[PDB]
Amino acid sequence: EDRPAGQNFVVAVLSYHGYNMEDAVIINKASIERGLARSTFFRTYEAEEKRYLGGQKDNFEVPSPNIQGYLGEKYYRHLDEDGLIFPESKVEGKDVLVGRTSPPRRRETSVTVRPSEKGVVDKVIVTETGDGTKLVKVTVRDLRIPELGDKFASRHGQKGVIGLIVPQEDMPWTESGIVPDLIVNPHGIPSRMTVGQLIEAIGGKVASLTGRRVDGTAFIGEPEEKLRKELEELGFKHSGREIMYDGITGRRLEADIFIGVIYYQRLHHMVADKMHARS
Amino acid sequence: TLAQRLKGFSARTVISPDPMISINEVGVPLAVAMEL
Amino acid sequence: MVEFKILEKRPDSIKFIVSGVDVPFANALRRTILSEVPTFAVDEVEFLENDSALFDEIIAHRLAMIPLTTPHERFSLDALELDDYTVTLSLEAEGPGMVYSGDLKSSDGDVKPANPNIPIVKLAEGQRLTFNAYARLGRGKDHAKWQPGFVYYKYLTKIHVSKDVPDWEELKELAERRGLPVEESDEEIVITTIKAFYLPRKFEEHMGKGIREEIVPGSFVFTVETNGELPVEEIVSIALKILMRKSDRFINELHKLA
Amino acid sequence: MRIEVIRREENLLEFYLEGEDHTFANLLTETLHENEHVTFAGYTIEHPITMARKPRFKVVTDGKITPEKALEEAAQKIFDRAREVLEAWKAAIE
Amino acid sequence: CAKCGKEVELDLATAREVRCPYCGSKILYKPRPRVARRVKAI
Amino acid sequence: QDHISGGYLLTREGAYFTRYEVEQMLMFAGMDVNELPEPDKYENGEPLWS
Amino acid sequence: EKLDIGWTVERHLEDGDVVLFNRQPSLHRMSIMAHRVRVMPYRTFRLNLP
Amino acid sequence: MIVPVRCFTCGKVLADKYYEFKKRVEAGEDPGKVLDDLGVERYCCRRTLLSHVELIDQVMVYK
Ligand SMILES: [Zn+2]
Repeated sequence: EDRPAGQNFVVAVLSYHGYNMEDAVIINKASIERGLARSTFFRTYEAEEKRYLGGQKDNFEVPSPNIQGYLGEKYYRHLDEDGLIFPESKVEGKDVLVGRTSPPRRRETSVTVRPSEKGVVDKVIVTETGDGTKLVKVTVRDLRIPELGDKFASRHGQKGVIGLIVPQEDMPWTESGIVPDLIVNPHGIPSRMTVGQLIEAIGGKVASLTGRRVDGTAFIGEPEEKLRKELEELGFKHSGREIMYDGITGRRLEADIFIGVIYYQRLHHMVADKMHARS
Repeated sequence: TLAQRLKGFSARTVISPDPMISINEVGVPLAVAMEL
Repeated sequence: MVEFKILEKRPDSIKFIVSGVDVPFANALRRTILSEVPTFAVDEVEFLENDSALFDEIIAHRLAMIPLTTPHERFSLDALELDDYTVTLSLEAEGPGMVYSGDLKSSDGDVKPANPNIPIVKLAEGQRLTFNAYARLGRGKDHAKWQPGFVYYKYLTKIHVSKDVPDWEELKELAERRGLPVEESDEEIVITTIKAFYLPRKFEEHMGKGIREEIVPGSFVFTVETNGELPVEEIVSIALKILMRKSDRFINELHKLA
Repeated sequence: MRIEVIRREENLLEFYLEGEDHTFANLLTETLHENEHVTFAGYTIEHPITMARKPRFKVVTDGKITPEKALEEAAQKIFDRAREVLEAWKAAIE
Repeated sequence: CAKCGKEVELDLATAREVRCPYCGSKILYKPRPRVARRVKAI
Repeated sequence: QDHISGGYLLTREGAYFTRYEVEQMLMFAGMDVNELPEPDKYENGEPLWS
Repeated sequence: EKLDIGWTVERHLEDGDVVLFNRQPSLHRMSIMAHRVRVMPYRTFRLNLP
Repeated sequence: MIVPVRCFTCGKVLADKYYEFKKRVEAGEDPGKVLDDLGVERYCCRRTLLSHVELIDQVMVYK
């Protein structure tokens, strides 16, 4: 509770547009654009000023535009006086983080940033090792917005991938004013047998209305029918469903739509690090 | 020795649905299209 | 037949009942209010230094979330091609102390944060923060940061609850307790849905017979609210203007086709 | 807002409406349904992903009016209605 | 050109070793450059 | 999954789609101009599409 | 410039190009099928649902 | 991490009602009524303030 990992998404259950089928999941564009489910990636590269036994040494200096392993161009554009980047300088592709220079037996071997990675420098520490050799650790952060393909999953083994990011405008709204954050296909419930997720939706609705956090501890939590019987006196259909209006055309759907607040967790499976191609 | 000698363009990513494209069509991210 | 009936006027918000239209038009209205009606918001920020507890991107996004006053008497908010007029909201502060939105300096007294009490970032000792955020006109459809506010509407319906239904009095009491118009006669009670009216499961078994719902054709209850960027009435006005201008543009395109 | 003519036939017009979304498209279609002479009037977006978003309109009449004129009629209806609504609107805050 | 654990910067170069000659600390920190930095606020 | 559920709802005894629905949504497929859409089986309750 | 006929360009993927779609494990042959590239933004492969 | 400035679903101002919310509940006053006394209509916008964690009061004490 002091260090959580996820957010309460007000989820609606229906297949819209047919982009949430086969475990797929549809996401409110606006919510994303306002913060919801955003996260930052972190990766620290290191560079140890190795001292070869032969007497030679590395020395982190801006690789002089010469020969031997030289990358050429302004791949070293970001480097400073010492050949180390300064914070908040956009990193990308094979950009040089620290300019190395290893002697014969002089090459480059300068540590460059990973392929399908980019972003901005955050901290550039510098210190020594037990060997007494100057060590440089540079960490790079990468802003990561929940884009198409990222993995999302509730605490009920209900894993899914963002199938389409639909504008809040096209997003359907409940007479009470609620707009779904994540829309899960109704075909991923009766097949599996996960009642706890539905109960959790209702519990999150009650929790949102009442103000109580609700106890869902195993064996000793409110029997579902009590949260169902309380939810109404709070002012909502017992059934977890409400009246929803189609944001596209406009007539309200001739049915009730189960809307709840279930706690979704963003997994570390970001499409940004999955996609790659071979030339 | 001898008896011990003879002895001893693509891409990958996540998938998303699309009932708005032809059944034989495939959605390829334009970045992947610019590499391949 | 077009007719309005303003139910309530609250601080930068309003609830009303439009009648004499239909589903299509009301949606044109709402969708336009959300994604078309432009406001001022931070597009990009030029940081000079950030020794605060937050990353540049997070702070920048938050700045983009701060509602900026959009003068409707100064700029064409109904235009299809908005003005690229840039406002510089700058700030140079140092910890300790918390930075609010009201600490921001503006290059235009007409364009400032609508709410000066929004927490931005906490600054500790030796933590400086200097930047010059650039704000422009933008629409909700491109990014939700530019959204003027929110609109939700429903069918204006009447709920007929026959007195043959056991304990109908409770329904009446609920309706009056929640502020819904109740009409009583020698038969049933009629409840006007200016807001959602969730019948008890106790009464869900009478759903049909004694209890029935009728929609009032053309009559929708809307709720519009902003953030302080624009007057709440002005938003609706601008939306309608957008409608007119879009249709006009369309006909203009029609004439140059044939 | 550009009109990309897809195909023309006698009392038939199919075209893309560049720069438009569900808002104007839908409104225009449902407005087009009032003209009794308009045999067909529909749209769909066979492209929900790219930045395009543009729709695809198809309007077919019975000969007693060209599709173009019917479109002008629809947009005119929209204009007049929005103006009337606006007038009532301002004439309410009282 | 530097800093460490809870105080002030240091000068540039080196020859023997690297510890902050103001804290006795061993770790150095490269402060963010005070120049212009445009962060596109999406 | 939805293809199955959708096929059921579309081919139900009580399946009556108002003009708004039929006309606007057939654009998800194609095929009309003349002797395809014709002619509205039910005008009993109201002019509608089975 | 004067490319003349007979050269060879390595152009980016166009809408319609022949492409093999594969998902492991490859049980039956139906695991590798030829598709038609339809270039789209974002960063995932789109597969029609059937 | 300091109240998500504004809201997510309901995307209106909400940060500006953080302190008084917390402080009002920090006396025994039930949050579900405190919220009502403030601009907290729908629950979607209410959730963003209900289930927040303000982790920042840990992170600053660093760098
Ligand atoms: Zn909300």
